[PDB]
Amino acid sequence: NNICLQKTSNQILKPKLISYTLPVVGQSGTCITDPLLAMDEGYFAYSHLERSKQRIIGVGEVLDRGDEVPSLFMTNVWTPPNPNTVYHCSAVYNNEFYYVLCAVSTVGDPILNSTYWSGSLMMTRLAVKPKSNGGGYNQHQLALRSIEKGRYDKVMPYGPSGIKQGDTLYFPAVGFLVRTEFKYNDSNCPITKCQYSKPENCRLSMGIRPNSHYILRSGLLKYNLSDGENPKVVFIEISDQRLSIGSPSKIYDSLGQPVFYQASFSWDTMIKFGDVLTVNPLVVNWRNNTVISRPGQSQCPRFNTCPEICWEGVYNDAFLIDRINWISAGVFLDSNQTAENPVFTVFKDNEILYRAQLASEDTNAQKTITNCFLLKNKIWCISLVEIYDTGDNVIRPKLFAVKIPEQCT
Amino acid sequence: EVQLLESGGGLIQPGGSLRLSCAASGFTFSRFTMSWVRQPPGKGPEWVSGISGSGGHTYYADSVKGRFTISRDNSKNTLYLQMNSLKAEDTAVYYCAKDGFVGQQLMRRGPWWFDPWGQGTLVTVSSASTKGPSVFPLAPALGCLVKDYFPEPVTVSWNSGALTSGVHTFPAVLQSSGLYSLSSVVTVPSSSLGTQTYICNVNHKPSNTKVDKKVEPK
Amino acid sequence: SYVLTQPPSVSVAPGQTARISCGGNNIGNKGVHWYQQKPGQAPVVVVYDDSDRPSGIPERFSGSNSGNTATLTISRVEAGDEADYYCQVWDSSSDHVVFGGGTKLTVLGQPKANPTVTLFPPSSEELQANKATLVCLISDFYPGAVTVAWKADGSPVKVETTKPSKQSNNKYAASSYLSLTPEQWKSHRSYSCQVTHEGSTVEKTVAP
Ligand SMILES: *[C@@H]1O[C@H](CO)[C@@H](O)[C@H](O)[C@H]1NC(C)=O
Ligand SMILES: *[C@@H]1O[C@H](CO)[C@@H](O)[C@H](O)[C@H]1NC(C)=O
Ligand SMILES: *[C@@H]1O[C@H](CO)[C@@H](O)[C@H](O)[C@H]1NC(C)=O
Ligand SMILES: *[C@@H]1O[C@H](CO)[C@@H](O)[C@H](O)[C@H]1NC(C)=O
Ligand SMILES: *[C@@H]1O[C@H](CO)[C@@H](O)[C@H](O)[C@H]1NC(C)=O
Repeated sequence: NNICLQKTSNQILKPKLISYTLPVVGQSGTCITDPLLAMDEGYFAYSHLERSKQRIIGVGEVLDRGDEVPSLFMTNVWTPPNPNTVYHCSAVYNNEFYYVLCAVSTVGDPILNSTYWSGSLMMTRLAVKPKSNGGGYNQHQLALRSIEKGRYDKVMPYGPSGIKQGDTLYFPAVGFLVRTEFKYNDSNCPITKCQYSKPENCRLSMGIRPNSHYILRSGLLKYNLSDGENPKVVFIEISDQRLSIGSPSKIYDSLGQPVFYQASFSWDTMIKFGDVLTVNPLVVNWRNNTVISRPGQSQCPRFNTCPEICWEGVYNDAFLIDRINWISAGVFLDSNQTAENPVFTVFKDNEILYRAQLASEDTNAQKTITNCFLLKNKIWCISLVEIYDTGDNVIRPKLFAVKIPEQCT
Repeated sequence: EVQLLESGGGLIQPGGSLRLSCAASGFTFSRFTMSWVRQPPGKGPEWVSGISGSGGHTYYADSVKGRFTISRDNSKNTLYLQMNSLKAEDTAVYYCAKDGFVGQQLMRRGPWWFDPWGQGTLVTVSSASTKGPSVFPLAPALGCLVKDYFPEPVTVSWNSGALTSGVHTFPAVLQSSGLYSLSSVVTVPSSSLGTQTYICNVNHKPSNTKVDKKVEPK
Repeated sequence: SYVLTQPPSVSVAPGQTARISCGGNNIGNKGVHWYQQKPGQAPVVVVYDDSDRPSGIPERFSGSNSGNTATLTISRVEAGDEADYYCQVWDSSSDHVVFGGGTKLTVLGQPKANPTVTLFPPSSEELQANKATLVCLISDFYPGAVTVAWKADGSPVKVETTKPSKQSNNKYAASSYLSLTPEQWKSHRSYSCQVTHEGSTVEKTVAP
């Protein structure tokens, strides 16, 4: 179980490409965007867009491929009709079923067309082991009696994966609040050690533009399966501790405690994750990490810590593997202002322990989704790295299986 | 429209100081990333420095790292560039460029591209003393002579801007001694010679020479 | 750190297509931008983010990026397209933006122009300063490459000339200065500037 706990120089990480084990990831002459990779217990869920446009939402098993290396094996694929309307899927597993919450819009991405968005959501329940001649079991679109959002005007899932606590599901989500109704005292903006900042920066940066109609607040969507035959979804806003713009977040189980991660799309370049103190209301004990950040743009580049007016960043999450020392793993982009050079990194709060470069220093790489698990009492991690192929001129996901070494030699 | 107005260029010893200012009009100056792109005479452009919209992040090039310092005054809508320990290589036209991208995106495949450019400001790092020109008239088409000056540039205008049509100012020639000389000319009809008074307004900053020379037939 | 390589010059016939190569190590993973710079003018942007064209830029300007080379293809080349072109990129390996060496695009088949030559004698104020100078200004001539010949009373002389510089109008322009002593201007009773362009000579005379 125990891993290498100290900073070392030897290339102990030996990532293995398992992309062709998942045959849908790899196709010739096709652009594949908006990926989702979610795992829990023994199964997983996956989604992408073949932009003959097609949306694919599938589930399967994480099994030993043979040489004691895990790989994803698909057990059920769903092709939802009208792929132009389906946006921002989020996946949670519970009791031999996978629940995929997803938004429906006829005005494009609701993030970019916030005012015109219909607000309609849809929830589909996929079976991990589908029955032949199985209606209402293989895949079945559930009915939501109501969507409780409070003072927020609209809510929407905004993240790859979530957790289940007993009989209740918790999707990562975000709340659309009218900016006029947003209550904020600009004195809370940490412009103390930032002489080029202003009090109104992080308040105006709660929307994609300073003059934005809405503001984005990350949080959770709650689905209690034991709440009548037709349960409802309730929104749970994240606390004001280290508040940032509503970004694609992720909540996952790790060693018997849920962990929360929020993407850095604002000025808070440093990674925003940590153990969850309370699920309802949401309170995340953020790490005080000072070594992992994400590539942004010109005004909010990597490692920026000063409140600025910006909406720049990329989604690179981490997975806690040793809570005692708080050692996490994730594929991050070694770049300041471009989405380039993905590196699998194992790090503590103030020290990068060991790393391994997945590609070349100038390889286009955007989204990264990392989940870790055990395989015969050994700690493995499967990461999904959006990578641009040099030849096909089309971005594409890639699946890497990295084992966390036990020794440091 | 949008326009960048550089200033502050000139003529300086090696190892001296020089500060250029860039006046910006036509856009929200605080919302954009400004940069300094310099271009040697008759060569390609080179990026000197850059500064974020709020001025929190400053980016320099390795050629001028430790010697140049970029700053910004968003209240005055102006961009600065403090040049110290100047080398003879730094002699170039200095442009002022604004980031041309507009929109709400998360990542840019090209985070740095310029639109528009200014009109440049001439900076000459040299150890040669400046020389004042001599303004002589070309009597009648009619013109003005600008003999034996250093360094570039000098400006000439006929009738204080009230006469731009048909005024073809020719480029300067570098004489064997290293002192420049040029002449501008404007073609006028012979039906308004003894009435319209023609004066060329020559101006040469580095030696503080400003001359208005009237051109009449001999 | 990063290196952009551009061919020094490109020549295309009018109406055809002109393709400007911009070479770079794995340049496909990078956003290439294009800047056009006509003589005496600031560089104007004609293509950004590989293929996007700015507002007001003619649609015949298109950029493409794939592999180790991005090519700016100028379709239906016009006479005004004669300018210097630079490709530009951002090197995230050193946080620099990098330019190319440039490409001077000359358009073929433009008709020949006549040198508008005018000769001015030394000014009265200048002549009083015991120093004299004669000026000969050739304006608007294509192709840009001429020869100057200074004569004294029909006799050749042994004078500074400038390099032919392209003007706003695509025809070139240049000037030449003849410096003499105060006696020489009035000793000989005539002075003429002789300039030849494509086997045809133009002249202009001045008298004290
Ligand atoms: C938003 O949706 C409306 C409704 O059709 C449409 O007119 C508008 O163009 C859309 N804007 C964007 C940016 O998608
Ligand atoms: C904001 O906080 C400051 C400092 O605590 C306080 O002086 C000010 O009154 C607050 N503003 C409001 C509207 O409560
Ligand atoms: C789910 O609902 C049941 C009955 O409605 C209730 O007993 C249980 O506490 C609920 N769980 C959560 C997490 O809300
Ligand atoms: C980070 O530091 C703050 C302030 O000292 C503290 O409240 C918080 O608990 C720290 N986070 C940890 C220890 O995960
Ligand atoms: C990225 O930024 C850090 C500090 O902001 C700097 O040390 C590093 O050199 C930058 N990267 C490059 C490639 O210059």
